[PDB]
Amino acid sequence: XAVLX
Amino acid sequence: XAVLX
Amino acid sequence: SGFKKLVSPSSAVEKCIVSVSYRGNNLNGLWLGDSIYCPRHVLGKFSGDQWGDVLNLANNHEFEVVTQNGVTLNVVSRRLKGAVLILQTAVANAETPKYKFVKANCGDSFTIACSYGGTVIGLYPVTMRSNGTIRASFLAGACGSVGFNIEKGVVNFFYMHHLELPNALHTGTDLMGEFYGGYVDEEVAQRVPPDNLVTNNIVAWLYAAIISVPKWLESTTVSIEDYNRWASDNGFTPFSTSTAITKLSAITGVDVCKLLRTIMVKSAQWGSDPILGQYNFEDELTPESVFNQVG
Amino acid sequence: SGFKKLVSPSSAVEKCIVSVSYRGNNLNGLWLGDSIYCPRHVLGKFSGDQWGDVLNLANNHEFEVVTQNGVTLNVVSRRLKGAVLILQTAVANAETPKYKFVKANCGDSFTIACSYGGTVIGLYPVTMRSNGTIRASFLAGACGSVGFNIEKGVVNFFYMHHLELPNALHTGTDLMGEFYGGYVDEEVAQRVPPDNLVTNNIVAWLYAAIISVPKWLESTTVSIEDYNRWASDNGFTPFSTSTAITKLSAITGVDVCKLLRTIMVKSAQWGSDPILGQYNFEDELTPESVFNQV
Repeated sequence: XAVLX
Repeated sequence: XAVLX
Repeated sequence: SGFKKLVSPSSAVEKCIVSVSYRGNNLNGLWLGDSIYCPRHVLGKFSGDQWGDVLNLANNHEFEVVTQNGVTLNVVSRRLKGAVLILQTAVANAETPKYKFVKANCGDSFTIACSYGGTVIGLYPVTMRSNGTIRASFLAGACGSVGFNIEKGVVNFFYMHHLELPNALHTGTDLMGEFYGGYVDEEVAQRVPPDNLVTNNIVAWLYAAIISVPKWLESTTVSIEDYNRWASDNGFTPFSTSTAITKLSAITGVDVCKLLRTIMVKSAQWGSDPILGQYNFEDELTPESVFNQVG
Repeated sequence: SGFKKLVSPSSAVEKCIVSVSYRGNNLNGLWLGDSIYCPRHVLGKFSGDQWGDVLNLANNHEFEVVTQNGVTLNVVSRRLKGAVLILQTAVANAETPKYKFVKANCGDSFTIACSYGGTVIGLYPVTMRSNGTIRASFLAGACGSVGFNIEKGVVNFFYMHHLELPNALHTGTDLMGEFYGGYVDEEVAQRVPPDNLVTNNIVAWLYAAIISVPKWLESTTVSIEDYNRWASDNGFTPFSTSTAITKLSAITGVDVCKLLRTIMVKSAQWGSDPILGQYNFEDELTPESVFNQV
């Protein structure tokens, strides 16, 4: 779910 | 009324 | 992704802010080229045709202007431009950035370089209200603080702080010396027109709310002509098209007329459905700013 | 007077922001002395112990560091500190300001220098939430953006941006490489504890509401002990003593315990009368900022 910039 | 800074 | 009321970086502007002193009178100034801009009331509390008569009787040597290097600048001439005093300096600001003097229209937002003693202590965004005022934060000695933004490598100066009006309202002039909202630099009762919620920014905020997600969105539309008729009697500024709003409309596929209708309803009775956590319109976030924050 | 959420001027910080690229991955770095700090994920999307091994196999010349002046800074060494990569350069930043790496506590507010390609494009305030996240505004390319403030001539660095969690939440590490909220720099699902409204900031805001002028001000007091007992069960941080709050209480002559009562009452039901134009608590205006604007 998390997105790394 | 109004005030000068 | 995620929306915030941005402020422009301050490095370029900080290099132009100086301190101006006249007979124990202290405030801030803006140094561009060999010109120093500052409120004319640094001379004292006057009215009407008294300024100028006072300026002609003043001497250039009595103007103490210091930079942030501690360098004292020598004044070689003076003139009044509206309610703004312009002091020419012997030496020119070698760090003058590409700039432009712009008059802010209702709804336009920019950055306030809150300054004291020629030093920027903090920054915050403000929006030019319909009644020619801004909801800012200024204490004694903050006069001369400037409002600006940075667009395409150019620093736009829209404002110079002059005075506080009842109910924490602030106003001043553009860098051309003209007072926003037709106020005057005098401590006297001055009528302040009603503040209208900025429809264009509300629309931007609604699109941001949509882009981030609505059950609060209206399906029926209202026409621009009609909305503006309604807006005239309910405390809102008229809606006017903008390339940013157009882009936002294109991005979401949501007709701007539905947002306008939504504003009409929510305005009468908000209800228990919050929009981005609120139960009141946010009107200080612009179409330009929301668009910038999508891509 | 007016109350606003101020941002720190950015002159000092702008001179330290640099562009960092590795194998096509480009983001922002922090240049202080002869060190450059940036997110370790500039190395790629790894996990667990892979990071150290990947860095061991990397070459210093693979790291492209460029200043805003267009100068390339050769890297002479590299190492990991938590989830932050520290690259040493042969050339030092001659414009390094007095600074300090500080960990932000819940409710602490600071300034984000939103950066892209090594350049600061804008600034805005944020508050460290109870769950270790901040509600910011970042797009692809903003990783490495720093959070800071300036106190007594020192630049305090609190944050470096690393990732976006669901519901527009952002998180990263302090400049020591330690993640806030215990999150990790991996694109996997991660649990985010509930966000607790910050009592001390709400109090600061209510004091601001008092100063700017109330019908909404409760007349009874609730003990700090009871409020805290209550807060722990209603999604609010505990009230904790602070000098700024004591001064605000002194300025207005209103006991904080009455503001605490006001919070409990309006938390259950706000009804209406708005406070400073809204029907929801403002949580990111600190006691210090409010006092500073009085």
